[PDB]
Amino acid sequence: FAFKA
Amino acid sequence: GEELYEVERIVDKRKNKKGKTEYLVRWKGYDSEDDTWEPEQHLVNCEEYIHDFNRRH
Ligand code: NA
Repeated sequence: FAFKA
Repeated sequence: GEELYEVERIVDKRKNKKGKTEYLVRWKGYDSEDDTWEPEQHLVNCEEYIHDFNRRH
């Protein structure tokens, strides 16, 4: 998973 | 709270100005036109996919 920014 | 999205692949790696590693993320259920550079510290349990990228490059 990743934080998308 | 902050939003998490599923990663399909790590397709590239770079160093930013500051010296922090960024990764180019392929998002699961999206295609290449939507790949984004993410700080290393945005990746959750991606160690196996970073391994796969490093093996391919
Ligand atoms: Na784009």
